[PDB]
Amino acid sequence: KNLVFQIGANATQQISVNIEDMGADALGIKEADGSIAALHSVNDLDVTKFA
Amino acid sequence: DNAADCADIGFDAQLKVVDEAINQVSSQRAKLGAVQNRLEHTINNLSASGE
Repeated sequence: KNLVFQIGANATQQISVNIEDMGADALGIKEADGSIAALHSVNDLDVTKFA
Repeated sequence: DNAADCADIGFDAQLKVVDEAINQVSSQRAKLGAVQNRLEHTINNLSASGE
């Protein structure tokens, strides 16, 4: 779903846009790796694991 | 569904249709006006020769 824009009054004169963040987005291994690299942002391992 | 690439649903076919359509308008209008030129100068020869 490329969030293109249209610019030229003629054809093909477009732009490409990239928007990817989410609260489940953190350290970019590839994706939400596991409990880490996305979900310390979400789940926050500092409960008692961090003790 | 698409805006660039499928060549039928991608802005470029479409805007091209509008473009050449308007150019058909242009061409025919030029023909009509050419006829009007011929009819003006024609009435001039008719009117003065006839005179």
